[PDB]
Amino acid sequence: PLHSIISSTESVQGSTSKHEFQAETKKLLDIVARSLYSEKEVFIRELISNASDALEKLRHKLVSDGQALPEMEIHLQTNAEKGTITIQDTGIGMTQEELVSNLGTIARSGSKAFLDALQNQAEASSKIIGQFGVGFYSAFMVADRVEVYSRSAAPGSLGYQWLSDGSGVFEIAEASGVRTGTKIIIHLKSDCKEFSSEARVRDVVTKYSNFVSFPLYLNGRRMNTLQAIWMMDPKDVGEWQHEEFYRYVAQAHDKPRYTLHYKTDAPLNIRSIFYVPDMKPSVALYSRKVLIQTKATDILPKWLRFIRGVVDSEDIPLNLSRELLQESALIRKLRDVLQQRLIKFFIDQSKKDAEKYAKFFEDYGLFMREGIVTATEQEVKEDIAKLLRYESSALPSGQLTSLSEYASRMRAGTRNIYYLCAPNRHLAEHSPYYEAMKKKDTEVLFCFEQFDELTLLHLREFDKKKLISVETDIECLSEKETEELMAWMRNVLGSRVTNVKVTLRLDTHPAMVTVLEMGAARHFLRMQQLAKTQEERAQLLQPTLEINPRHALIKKLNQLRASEPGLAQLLVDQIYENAMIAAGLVDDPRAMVGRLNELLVKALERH
Amino acid sequence: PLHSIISSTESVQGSTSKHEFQAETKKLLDIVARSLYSEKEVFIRELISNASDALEKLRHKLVSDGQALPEMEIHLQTNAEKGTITIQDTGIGMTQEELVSNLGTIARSGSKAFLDALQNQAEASSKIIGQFGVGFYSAFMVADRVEVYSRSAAPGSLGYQWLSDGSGVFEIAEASGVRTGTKIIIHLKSDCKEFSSEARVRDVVTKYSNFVSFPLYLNGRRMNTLQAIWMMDPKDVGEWQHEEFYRYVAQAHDKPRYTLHYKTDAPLNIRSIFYVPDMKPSMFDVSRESVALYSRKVLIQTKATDILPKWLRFIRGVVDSEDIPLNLSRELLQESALIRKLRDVLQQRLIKFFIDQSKKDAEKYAKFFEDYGLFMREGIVTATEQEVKEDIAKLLRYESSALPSGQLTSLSEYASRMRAGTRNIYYLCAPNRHLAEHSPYYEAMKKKDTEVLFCFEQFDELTLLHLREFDKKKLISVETDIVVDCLSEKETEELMAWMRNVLGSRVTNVKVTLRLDTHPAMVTVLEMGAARHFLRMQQQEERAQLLQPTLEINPRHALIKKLNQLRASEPGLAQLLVDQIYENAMIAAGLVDDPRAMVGRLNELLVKALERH
Ligand SMILES: Nc1ncnc2c1ncn2[C@@H]1O[C@H](COP(=O)(O)OP(=O)(O)O)[C@@H](O)[C@H]1O
Ligand SMILES: Nc1ncnc2c1ncn2[C@@H]1O[C@H](COP(=O)(O)OP(=O)(O)O)[C@@H](O)[C@H]1O
Ligand code: BEF
Ligand code: BEF
Ligand SMILES: [K+]
Ligand SMILES: [K+]
Ligand SMILES: [Mg+2]
Ligand SMILES: [Mg+2]
Repeated sequence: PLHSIISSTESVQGSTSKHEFQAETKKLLDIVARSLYSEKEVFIRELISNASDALEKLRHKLVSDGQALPEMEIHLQTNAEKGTITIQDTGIGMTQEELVSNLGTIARSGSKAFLDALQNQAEASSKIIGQFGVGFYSAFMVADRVEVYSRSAAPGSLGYQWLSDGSGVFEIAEASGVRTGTKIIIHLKSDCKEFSSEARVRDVVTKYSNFVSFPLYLNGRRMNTLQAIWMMDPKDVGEWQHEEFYRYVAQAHDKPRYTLHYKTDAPLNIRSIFYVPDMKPSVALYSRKVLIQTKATDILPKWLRFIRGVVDSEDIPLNLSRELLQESALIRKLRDVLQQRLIKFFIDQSKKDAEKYAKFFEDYGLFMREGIVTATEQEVKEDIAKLLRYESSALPSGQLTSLSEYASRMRAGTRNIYYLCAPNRHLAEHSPYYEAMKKKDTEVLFCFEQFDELTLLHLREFDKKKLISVETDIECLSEKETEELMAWMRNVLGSRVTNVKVTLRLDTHPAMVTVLEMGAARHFLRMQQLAKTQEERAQLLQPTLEINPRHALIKKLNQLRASEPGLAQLLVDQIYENAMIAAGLVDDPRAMVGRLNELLVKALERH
Repeated sequence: PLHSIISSTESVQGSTSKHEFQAETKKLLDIVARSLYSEKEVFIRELISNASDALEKLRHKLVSDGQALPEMEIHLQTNAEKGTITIQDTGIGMTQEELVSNLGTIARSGSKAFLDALQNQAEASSKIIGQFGVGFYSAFMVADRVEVYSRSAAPGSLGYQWLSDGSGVFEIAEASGVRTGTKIIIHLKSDCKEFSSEARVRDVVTKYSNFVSFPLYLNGRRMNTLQAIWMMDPKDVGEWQHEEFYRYVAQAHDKPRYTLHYKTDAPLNIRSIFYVPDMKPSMFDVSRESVALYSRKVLIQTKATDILPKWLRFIRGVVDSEDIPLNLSRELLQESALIRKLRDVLQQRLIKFFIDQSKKDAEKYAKFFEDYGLFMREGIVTATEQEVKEDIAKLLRYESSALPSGQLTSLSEYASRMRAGTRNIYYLCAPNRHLAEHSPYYEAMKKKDTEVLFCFEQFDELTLLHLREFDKKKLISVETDIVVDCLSEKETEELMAWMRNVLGSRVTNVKVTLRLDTHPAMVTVLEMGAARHFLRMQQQEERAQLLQPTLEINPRHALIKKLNQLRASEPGLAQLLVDQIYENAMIAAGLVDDPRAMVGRLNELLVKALERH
């Protein structure tokens, strides 16, 4: 049962001390270089972020002083022979005291102090990336020594020399000839020589620092060519740049069928763009124009992973390793806002273009169905349910109707939605269960796509209306001649056809097959891959065949019954298969090829 | 315009000055309590791990001298009305000096010192979890006031008081009435009061701390119920015990049909167990987008990023590994160099395990392949390395025409009895073996005498194309082999060219075939495997311009012989049967996609075919 020793017998009887928490660097450097960042090559990304922050600070200072704006760029150099990578910027610069304060202290960031000493939050607060003060020390996991050439931009400041080796001790000195800005020299480790190649650095910049506000040069060439098209006015940016941007973030070659540029910032300063791929069967998270994660399976729901684009926000909380704070107290609100906006955007797409949405729905229908089944809160399913499209029995085939518009013509007296899950419309329009509903003027929705039954059962409600399935409710031949025509038909097709009746709704089809077990009809369709032997499928399904006396084939069978008994049996077996093919019960007519070939040879014997 | 500002004009001018790296206490605490752990619920997990480490230290200390071992017990106490949670253990305990050295100094812990003091790294090195020294500070995320009582288990130690509000300043005093072990009092924040409920603590602990090496009690109630059966000898754990552990990780009420208890040490300290569910996987579940990572019996909750191969997502289990590196947030280092070796090693072991099961119980493996065979097909298609493709190919099972029905053969044994004179493997796709025997492709293939594989499941044909090679033998389908490799000439030639006149909009070239015996016609495609896949998933004039169907007829067949008199007796009916013959050959290829109009033309043809009877 319960056995606990919890008690409050402890008492305070000593003298209290007052001393600060101790904080050394021997273990902090080891943690940063061994157990801080999940992946190795993020160190030059952090260096580029620091350079961009310095350039932004210098630009703010220059525009505050109201003077000219000189050149400001980030230059990347990599010597393959020397095995070193050089990054140099022309930012504000750092003095002796500034170097000691920032570089020599763990987590002490001058960017945060600059932000606190800004007091406007509109000029350059959003462009400052550095917030933790540990970005620079990421270079110690790949370098045995780091050389920094930093000089402040003040009119009279002198350069300084900074040395370190990652062992918790740094030897700062004085340097001459250092130009304005900061120059960092990194000597790669023996095991980390892979960063000495230009291609790797180019890949890193394209992955992470491809949207830096300032020009970036690697060995003297500029390759950004992407000025953060999501940060400007959606009206200003054209549709031509959307295709090029989509092909980059999604790593695809097709075009986006839809373009949603969301910029309204209710919960957070969200600047996101969403694309829908054309290729029918993933969003890259950004923060202050710096990539966070390529996959980002948290900001968006799983069922919305089919879209592509980026989500950039300048106020989301980031982890120490510059990764998203998963499932934070505020991130969950972002997912609901993004899901609601995308759902609303999709609804507006259907109204403005029904045909385009129908093509879109038939391409990503499984994604919408996946969300409803996997959704937890009921009202969330209602918004996704509005995206579903179904064809009703009261409207001609080929046009899809939404669930919301289905209730528009629904009677006030009726309170439950009727849906039928069938492989195709031919079986649904002829099933006796639908005929029971067809007696009244009510309409029933038809579900054809796979997993529709699971989605409808999981949804269980729409617009305060209970979801209930129909299955859970429960010129012409003479009459005398047609009577014995079926009697012989049930002999040859006793195992397959349960019974044959009279049909007056066949314009040009000699027969149709109809089923009373649409639930088991999908079982018949699902057995087209495993164990579809002819001698077995008849018993598991047991369908009924309907024929019309107004067709030539049915009329012709009267004389062939007695004149050519051998041909009569084969022809009836052929016409029964044709009904299944027309009704869609068989995925492919491969089995009927064997008997059809042997039928035509004797059908033209006199010819 | 290549311009750069990189140069070497910089040079040293002055002399170096002695300096040492420093750290900001307030910023470090703020970062730890605000931007270190994604989940605010992991502070109790970190404190439980610390308590377990302390208990392990006490156990090692009291077995080193070989005296009586005291009881091991850990308490998780929560007060809803007070909004506080109490964590008490019976660990080694900390004196004032130990408290100021460990608690008062950021990132340094006695666990690393204890590990270095082992001098053996064989007794308690596998049970120590704390390695970063910042686990305790995770409590400040939800606590604005931390009260700690601790005292060492030394013979004559005294209790102490430890208070900290997370502001970087902590006060230490001497406390009376404290017993052996460390007791921690956490005062929850106003906005972080959700952790004051029993259910929250219970579900977080069951998420993170199921397999603690020592008993854990929530308000005096034991809540472990598991003993981490993946640690001891695999023969020690029984078959029934596997099911009990299966019901937790798999979150299902069924039983595992397979069990792979993997314990290797040469490439990595791996103690992993994998279960194969006995139930058929759900189609909806398969279309949606596995194993649980464990380190020192502590969950890493890194199920994402596919640590396990995607085609192996159908198995459930845990992968315990103590030598893997973790970041500060106690999470897996994503895209690490060492973690990629874990995926390759596990994949090879799982592939070998499935091969052994097939050789052990062939009948049982046949049912397993009929259920989870789609995963193997997907993996070969999605594989980026060629060598990986053949390894998964051993798990594929097919039946050939040589042996009777009911027995399945692997790709490896197929080449054993295959003739060594050709570097080709022949496979045929058909819904049934019976249909495969009577397929036109097999009939034309009967000229040669080689065994041919039969593919029945979906996407099986695409798997062979992606594999493209097995044991240095090419994979060529029957239809591919045909294209690459009585009626007189005068009567056949005029009919052969006449068909192209009416079938020009559908077919391109028609040739004579001497291999077909009981099939009027057949169609060959240069790349039929891609053609079938193109018209199946992604999907007449719009397709005939790219498909290029190379139809070919058999002069020996009666239908082709009958076309000679039919073309002359009534021109108006000959083209209808030719279209039907072309349609029949199209169906046998599997390239038919819209058979809605096929029945309409077929039924209409029979109207005037024999109406004079
Ligand atoms: N290239 C540079 N030019 C000027 N200052 C820099 C440069 N790189 C880093 N710094 C300074 O070093 C400090 C610490 O940066 P770092 O440790 O990389 O993390 P963070 O950028 O988050 O502060 C920052 O406050 C920044 O001002
Ligand atoms: N419940 C506890 N009992 C005894 N010692 C503890 C307890 N919790 C923490 N400690 C001590 O505090 C030190 C630092 O712990 P922590 O900051 O959690 O980092 P780590 O998890 O790496 O030990 C450890 O050396 C450990 O001895
Ligand atoms: F660049 Be630091 F990690 F904020
Ligand atoms: F548990 Be500590 F972060 F090593
Ligand atoms: K710093
Ligand atoms: K500590
Ligand atoms: Mg930074
Ligand atoms: Mg800890």
